[PDB]
Amino acid sequence: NNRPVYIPRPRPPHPRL
Amino acid sequence: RPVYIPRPRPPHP
Amino acid sequence: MKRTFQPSVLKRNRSHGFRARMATKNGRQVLARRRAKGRARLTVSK
Amino acid sequence: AVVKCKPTSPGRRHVVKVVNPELHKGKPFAPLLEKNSKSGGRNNNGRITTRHIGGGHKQAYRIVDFKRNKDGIPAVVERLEYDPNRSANIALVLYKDGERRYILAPKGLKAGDQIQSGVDAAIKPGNTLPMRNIPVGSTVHNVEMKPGKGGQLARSAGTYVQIVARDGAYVTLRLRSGEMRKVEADCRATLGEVGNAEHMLRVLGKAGAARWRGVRPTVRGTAMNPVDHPHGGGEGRNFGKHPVTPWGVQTKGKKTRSNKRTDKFIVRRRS
RNA sequence: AAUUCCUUGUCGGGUAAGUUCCGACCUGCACGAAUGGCGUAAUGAUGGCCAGGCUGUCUCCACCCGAGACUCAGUGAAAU
RNA sequence: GCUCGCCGGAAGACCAAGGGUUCCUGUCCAACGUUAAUCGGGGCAGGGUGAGUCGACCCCUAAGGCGAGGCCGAAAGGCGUAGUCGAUGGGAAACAGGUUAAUAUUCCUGUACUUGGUGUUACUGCGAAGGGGGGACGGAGAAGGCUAUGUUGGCCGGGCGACGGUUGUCCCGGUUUAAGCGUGUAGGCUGGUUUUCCAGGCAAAUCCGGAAAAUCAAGGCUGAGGCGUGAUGACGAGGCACUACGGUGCUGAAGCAACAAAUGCCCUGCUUCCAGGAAAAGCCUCUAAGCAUCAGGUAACAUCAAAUCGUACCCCAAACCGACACAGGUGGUCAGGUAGAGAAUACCAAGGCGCUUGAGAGAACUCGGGUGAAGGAACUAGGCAAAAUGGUGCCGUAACUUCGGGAGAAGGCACGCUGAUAUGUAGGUGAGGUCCCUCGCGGAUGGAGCUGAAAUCAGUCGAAGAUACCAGCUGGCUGCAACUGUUUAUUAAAAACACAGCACUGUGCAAACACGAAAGUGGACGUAUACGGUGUGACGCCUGCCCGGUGCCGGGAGGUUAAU
RNA sequence: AGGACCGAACCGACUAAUGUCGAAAAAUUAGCGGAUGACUUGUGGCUGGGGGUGAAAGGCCAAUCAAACCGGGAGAUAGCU
Repeated sequence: NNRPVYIPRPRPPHPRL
Repeated sequence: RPVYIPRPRPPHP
Repeated sequence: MKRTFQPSVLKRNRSHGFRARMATKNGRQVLARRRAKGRARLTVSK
Repeated sequence: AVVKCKPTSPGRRHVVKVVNPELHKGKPFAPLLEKNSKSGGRNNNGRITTRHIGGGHKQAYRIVDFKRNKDGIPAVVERLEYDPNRSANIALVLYKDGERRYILAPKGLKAGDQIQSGVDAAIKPGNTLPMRNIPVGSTVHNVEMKPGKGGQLARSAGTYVQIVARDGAYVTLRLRSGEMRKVEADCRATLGEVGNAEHMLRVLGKAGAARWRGVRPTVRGTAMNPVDHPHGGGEGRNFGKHPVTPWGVQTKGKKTRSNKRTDKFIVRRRS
C-alpha cells in the first residue's frame, strides 16, 4: 500500500567472475 | 495550538 | 548513534524563521510561494 | 643563547631552543596592547585564500612605533620584551616627557640605553635619522618607503640594509635579498641591525611545535587525485609533469613580478 | 629484494622432513642515488619466521551449568 | 505486608538543551501496552506552576550579522564607515525551618540584604560620547592553611534478647543548626608621606605618567577558615492520644571532643616554562563646554518603587534525537561506608529497581559459560580463538645505542593470622599547667589524649597466604616507516597521509599568490632570519655522468610574422 | 620538564564471536589504542554545488556524493525491453 521509503542497499557476496 | 514561550527556568543547582 | 537532527530552537528560528526569510528577496519569494499555496504555517514559528 | 636539550623522549631529541635571559619575565605594558583575532586564512568572503593557516596560541598585538616621529625627545630603554607577532624582540622605551612606546630592538640595545630621533641625533645604534644625514656605507634597519609611511625594510630578526650610494635626492640601498633599490633621501631609517640574530637557529623539534605556531599541515600535490591538483593520479608515484602551482601556474623558476610601476626604483635584481 | 618470469636460482643454518624464514654468491628478464641510495637506537592494535611456557586448537571428543529449540495458555509476523 | 534478588561515579539526586501537561485527584477498559489488566506516560473530567534577591528581560561586548551616507556592480546585488544587533563571557542584592494529593531560596514563621525616585536636615563646586585607573584573564607544578565530609570516644534515650553466652571495655539510634552582622587571623601583594616642576595622556586637568628634593621606616590593599551574635529560636531519637485506619495532633533529652581529610576554598595566589595567554560596560577618579543666590554632589533619617515573562513534570530517559514504551546517542553539578594507590574492582548505605508474556519438560542442534584422563599446535592459509602470565618489596638484568634508552629486559627470593620488641614502635597531631607578652585568633617548655606505617624474632593453621574481584605472556632473527599523530562515518588503520629537518623556486611590500565582472578582503596590522609554491621526509655516510628532447631563465646577428 | 610511562572517566575502533526478514538502516559481549595533548567537548558563528572542506580516501557536505537536495525546461531523448 505504501512504498517503503527506505530501500536497503545490498552487497555482492559472490563476484562470479 | 502552537506554544511560543520556551522561557528559561533554571532552578539554583 | 548520533542522528542528523539535533533540535535547537535558537538555531531553527535564526535559520528558517520568519525574519530570516524577509531579510533576503529569495526568502520573500519563498513566503510568497507558500502564501499562494495556502499553507497554514508560513514558516517555523516558535 | 642556543641550548640543546637532552633526548629524554622522542620529540625532544632534535629540539634547539633560543633563550634570552634579559627578556622581561612579566606581563607586557597594557596601554599599548590590542586584540588580534585570528583569521585562519579566510577573507571577507569566508573562503580560504591562503592555505596552511589556522589554530595556534592566542596572541595579543603590541602597537610598535615604526614612524618614530618623537623628534628631539631623549628616551631611555626601560626593558626588552618578547613579541609574539614578530621574530625580533621589542623594547619598551620611556621618553623624557613621560610617554612610553614600543620599538624594534637592534642588536646593541640593553636596559637603560639612550636613544634619540630626528636629524639632530647621534650615530649610535637605535637612533632614527633621515637617510640624507646617515653617512654612506652604514648599516640601517626599519627603512621607510616614503616620508612618514613608517618603515618596511629590515624588520625581521638580524636583518639590515647597506647604503651604497647617494645621487641627488635619492639613495641606493642593498637589501638582504641582494637587490638594490632606490629610495628617497627624506625617508627615515634606524641605525644598527635588528636584534635576535640567533632566531634562525631554532628547529622547533617536533610536529606540534609548528602546529601551535599557527601553521597547518601541507599536503603534497602528488599525494592528491587528478581532480584536486595538476599533479596526482596514477599508481606507484607517477609524476611525468612539469612542476606547477595548484592553480596551474608553472613554479620552479618562473618569474611572476609584473608591476611596471616601481621598476624605475629597481637598479639590480636578485641573482 | 614490497623489484626475479625461467625459479622451489646455488650453497649453508634451522626441522626426521622448510615453494616460508635467515646468511652468502651475482646469470640485476626489469635496483640505484632528494618521484633520493645504503645503514640506523627507540617506537608500531605493522609483514614474515623460530623458541620456551600454555592450553579442547587438535588426536577425539565426554560430562555439566544457564538462554533458545520441544509441549501447554495468550498475542501474532515476514520474504514467496 | 513479609522474604529473595539487582544498581549504588548509578539503573540514585539535580539541571541546561529538547519535549509541551506526560504532573496530581476522581472515574472508565473500546483502541493503545508485543499477553491478561481492576493497572498506566491510555480515554474523559477536574485541579495544579505564586519571586525586588533564581533565570530571562535589561546595561556591555567577542566571533559574526545587518548597515544611514559611501565605494563598486547589466538588473538583482556585493563590500563596508558612523552606528546598531549578537552569550557560549563581564555587570546590584536571601538564607534556614515548616507546609500541599500536586508549587516553593516564589507561600507562611524567623532573621537579612541590594539598586533607584521623592521629602527633611548639615556641608559642599557640580558637570561628558573626553583623559586615567580598574574590570583584565595562558600552561604546568609544588607546599602550607583550611572546610565539606568521615571515623572513634564522651553524652543522651532505649535494650539485655525465641539455638550456648551476654549489666558489660556489650548492642541499637541520635549527637543537626544557615545567610547576614561584628572581630580580624594563616597566607599573598606593594615602601609610604609632603613639596616643587614638566612640549606626555588628539583641548584642559588637583587625575595618570615623568623629573627633583625633605621625611619615616612603616603604612596600605587583599584574605580562606576560626571565633561571638544570628539562636534561652528552629530542628531533634523517642513517647502519648485518635485514625475516613493513608495519616493527624501533643510532647521532646543529649546536641560535645579528638583524629583523618579532599579533585572544594585561601588561589583570577605563589614558583617556573615558551607557544606569551579577549573585549566593552558597571564602579572609582580628573577636567572642557555650561551654571555657580541655582542646579547638582556627599552624609543621615523617613517614605515609595523594583514592572513584565519562565516556574508543573521527564531530563543517560518509556516523556529528548533514533518511524516503536527501540540492548544506540545526549552537556554540567552532588557523589557516603569496608578493603583499595584510586571516580578501578568486590560487597553495601541513602535512594531506586526486578527491565510488560508466562507455566512445564530437561531431545538433537545453536548461543554464553565450567571442568577434563594421556599427549601438547600433531589443528589451521596463520597459535584464529582459548589457555597462560598478571601485585608489592629486595636481589639481579644481555646484544645494541643517538648515552636518554633498551628495561617492568630475562631470571630468583618473601607475602596469612597471633604474640613480643612496643600493656601499639618510628612518625603525625597536640590538651591542661608553667614563663613571657610589640596582649590576643600571640611566642617557648611540656607532654595528656588521639592517630599510626614499616621491619625483626618466635609461634601457629591450610593442598594452596599478591588466596576472591582487579591484575604484562616472554625471548631470538628480519622487511617497511624515524618517532606521537591523521585517514576511506557504514568490509581496507597500513608500508598510505602528515611530520620536524633538507633543498629548489617565486616574492622589495599597492609583494608574490588566492577569493572576487569590480570595489574590497586574506597574505599581514607581517615585510626576505618574512611569506607562497614544489619535491624529499628525523639522525649518520652521502647524493655520480648527461642540456640532445620538452619546460624555465638570458641574448640579440639574421629570417618569418597581426591589427594599422 | 616531557606531542614521556602504566591506567579510569572521556575519545577512537585492531581481533574474535553473536547478530544479518537483527534489540540496532554498523550494534552488543570479551579483549584492544590514545588518555597534558597535533587532545577532547558544550554553546554560537563562517565557508554552498563544477562550489565548499579535506594530516588527501575521490573522503565528507542532513542515513543520498567521480559533482547534494528541491522546483522548473520536461511528456528531454531512447535505432532498446
